[PDB]
Amino acid sequence: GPLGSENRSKTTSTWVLRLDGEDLRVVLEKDTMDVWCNGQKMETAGEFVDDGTETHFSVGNHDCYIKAVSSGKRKEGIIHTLIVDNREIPELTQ
Repeated sequence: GPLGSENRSKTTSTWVLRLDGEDLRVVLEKDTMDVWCNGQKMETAGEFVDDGTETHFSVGNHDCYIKAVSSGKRKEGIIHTLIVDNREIPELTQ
């Protein structure tokens, strides 16, 4: 319950998936493109490719990862897509 903001997630991504037997909430902060799950700074790979970023973070007995894709001239607009077990994950946006 932060004492600020209201409805602005342009620089922050979120994903809700049933993990660990409960509604696992994942968030991708633009600050360091890090992943936040169960109130615990996840550990990604931070591999920068020719175009886009492949965040590789381990989750218990599973292998999840955030598929990032840059669009525009260079870094105009970037979109992150969480994936768990080779399965796309819906973002809070829309």
